[PDB]
Amino acid sequence: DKITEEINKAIDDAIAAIEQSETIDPMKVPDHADKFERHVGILDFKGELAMRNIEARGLKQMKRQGDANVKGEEGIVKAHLLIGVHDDIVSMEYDLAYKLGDLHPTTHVISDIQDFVVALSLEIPITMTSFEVRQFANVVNHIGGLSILDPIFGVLSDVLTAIFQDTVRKEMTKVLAPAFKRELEK
Amino acid sequence: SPKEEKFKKKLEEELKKIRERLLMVFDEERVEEYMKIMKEVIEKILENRKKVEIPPGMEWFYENFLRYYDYEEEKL
Ligand code: NA
Repeated sequence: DKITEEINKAIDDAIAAIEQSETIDPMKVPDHADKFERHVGILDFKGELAMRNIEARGLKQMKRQGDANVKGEEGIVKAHLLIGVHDDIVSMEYDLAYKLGDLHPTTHVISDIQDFVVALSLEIPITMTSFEVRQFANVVNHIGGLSILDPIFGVLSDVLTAIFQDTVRKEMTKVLAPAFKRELEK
Repeated sequence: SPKEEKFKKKLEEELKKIRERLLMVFDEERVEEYMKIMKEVIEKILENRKKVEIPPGMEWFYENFLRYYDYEEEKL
């Protein structure tokens, strides 16, 4: 109960220190390119895309979700925590160039992430033992100039959602994990 | 029905732009078959609103069209 409150306070301090620092909001994401294939009905889409100038905003709203889940075994306190941005949204903006057949346009994209959540684990004999950005519950993609009824939108939005669940989540983990490690293990 | 008419007019214009863009990726006949299947699904959805069979690979379109129609109807 007291250990739970101390861990809550330490987590809140880590969050505040990371947010008071730059690089977290807006957060740069390295450029990413990919080939892709999808099948939409009878249409067989094969093409390539590139995402540049990728920026994530909204992580200044990171907030501990509920008490630290604390359990003590063999004189070591273990705690798992969730930190998220559930009331607000984390938005990714980027320039998208894609090639499909004779189409090679560049457009601007806004991708909204719902329920951005980080799972974290601590051990107190504080050492951080686990840190991950959980899979996104939903990614809403707005691709400039494309109708939501366009099959090209369907393909591009599906490929982009997969890229967010893979590359983007890995890059955000790369940035966030050492920041939290530094703040908590001090 | 002027409201239904404005919806169908805007929808046909969106479909025309989609058809033009698809003709830059696929052959003419494939695009025509795809547009025909799409219009069939649109018809079924609109008639049901006035369980819908959905061809494989078009489930995304069914969800997106529900979102599009609800958006335009709340706008109208
Ligand atoms: Na970038």
